[PDB]
Amino acid sequence: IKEMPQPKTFGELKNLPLLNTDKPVQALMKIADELGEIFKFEAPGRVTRYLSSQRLIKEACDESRFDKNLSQALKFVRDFAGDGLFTSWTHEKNWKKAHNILLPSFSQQAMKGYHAMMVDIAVQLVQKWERLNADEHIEVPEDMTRLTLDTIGLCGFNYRFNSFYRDQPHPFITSMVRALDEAMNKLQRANPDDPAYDENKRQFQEDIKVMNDLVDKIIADRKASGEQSDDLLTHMLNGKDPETGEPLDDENIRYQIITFLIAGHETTSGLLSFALYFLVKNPHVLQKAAEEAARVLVDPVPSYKQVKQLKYVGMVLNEALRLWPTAPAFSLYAKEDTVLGGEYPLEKGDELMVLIPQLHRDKTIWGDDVEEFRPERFENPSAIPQHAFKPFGNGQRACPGQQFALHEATLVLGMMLKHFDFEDHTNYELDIKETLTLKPEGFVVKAKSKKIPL
Ligand code: MNH
Ligand SMILES: CCCCCCCCCCCCCCCC(=O)N[C@@H](Cc1ccccc1)C(=O)O
Repeated sequence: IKEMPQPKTFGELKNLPLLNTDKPVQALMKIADELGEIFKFEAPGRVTRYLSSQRLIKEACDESRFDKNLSQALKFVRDFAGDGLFTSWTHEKNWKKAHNILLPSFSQQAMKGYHAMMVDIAVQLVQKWERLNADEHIEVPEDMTRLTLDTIGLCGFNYRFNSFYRDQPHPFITSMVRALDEAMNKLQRANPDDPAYDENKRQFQEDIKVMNDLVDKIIADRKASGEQSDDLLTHMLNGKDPETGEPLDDENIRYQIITFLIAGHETTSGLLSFALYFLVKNPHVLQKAAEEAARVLVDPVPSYKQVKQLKYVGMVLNEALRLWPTAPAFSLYAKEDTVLGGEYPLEKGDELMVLIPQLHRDKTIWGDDVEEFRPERFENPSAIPQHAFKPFGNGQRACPGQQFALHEATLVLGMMLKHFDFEDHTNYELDIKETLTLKPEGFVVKAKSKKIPL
């Protein structure tokens, strides 16, 4: 029975000032690198434990022993995302009800239905880039966010955000990004009700009104047409949970729309951003992915079947998620008193944080080359131990949009590599921006068209 390490303390504030930063996950990664596979983190009237090893995370992922906890982060997001699927407790009635109602939105028949809509946004991306003038660059995260928001708007809610008709971000994006920012900046706050934050509170309320105003328009736009387009919104409004036999109420649908708009695009945006960063910094890997794109995508328009054939683009995406899982943490609580790792006594209700990027750098699982971008690690998926790769969370609270996100990413990266040569013309220094989620900031490239018609 061993005692956990703890990082430096600041008296009465304990460990809290260590999150006094705009890059908390990255600061916690540096702490995990010092203290190893587990550490205690204390704030006034709080303790959590940060897990970094596959040895401890495969236990934490035992659904008989631990359930999804809401971090302070998710508890702050809940102020706008409510009891939607991401910010609900497993024991709230609306969790299982929604989960039951909304999973058929992710059947293979639904995916084949979304494909054509994904191609619609992807073509708008290729055309934007084909239409640039000589020596104009691409703002990569800004453009990936144009695609991913448009794609979830169209696929989920048959709503066009028309992001590629704006040179500024969609107002929804500006309000979402600053909501997630305030959620993150609250974490570090010793004195949250200090009137020096009275502004932040009013800006947070304003940002929630924007997000709800757009929800009103999505719902009005559908109750007008009355479609039943076999999409996410159809099930939200018309699906009965087979357990309770009940449909979702109006208040829960609103939270589900907020939830699917944010979770349905932001992290896929980061994935494509990171995937393109690694490709330009690793030209052998870029060329192998570009060769696959050119050989497989023989038609002006990618087919569902042809996206399924892009194994190497898939491996690029998994490898990008290994190094920078874009939802970089999930929280758990002990269902009962139990012993973690035959070493760490935990009391019932005790919080765990899974530090996904440290997990993904566990040298006892991945070998001593953990920092290198080597998609070939994923050629043979069986060789990856249970619970080593967790970018999509765990068990029944795992990502329901996992196949959607990677189908989108694979389609769009395939089309990107097919149609352009990329140049890291600034020699970009990775700068990872944290809004709870992760994304490269200031990442720009030049794309020389290969002139392949569309
Ligand atoms: C890459 C893209 C991408 C990543 C890295 C991703 C990562 C995650 C992680 C991690 C969790 C678990 C969080 C936790 O607290 O345990 C999760 C839960 C979720 N995510 Mn997905 N997320 C998507 C794409 C992803 N999600 C897409 C696409 C959608 C929707 C179409 C989506 C909607 C969800 C929802 C809803 C949940 C909540 C599931 C539940 O608890 O029932 N998402
Ligand atoms: C529908 C809405 C989708 C939003 C998705 C955003 C969530 C995805 C990742 C969240 C991971 C953030 C990690 C935050 C840093 C952290 O570990 N915070 C922890 C630790 C903490 C301890 C004491 C005081 C404050 C905080 C936390 O929030 O509890």
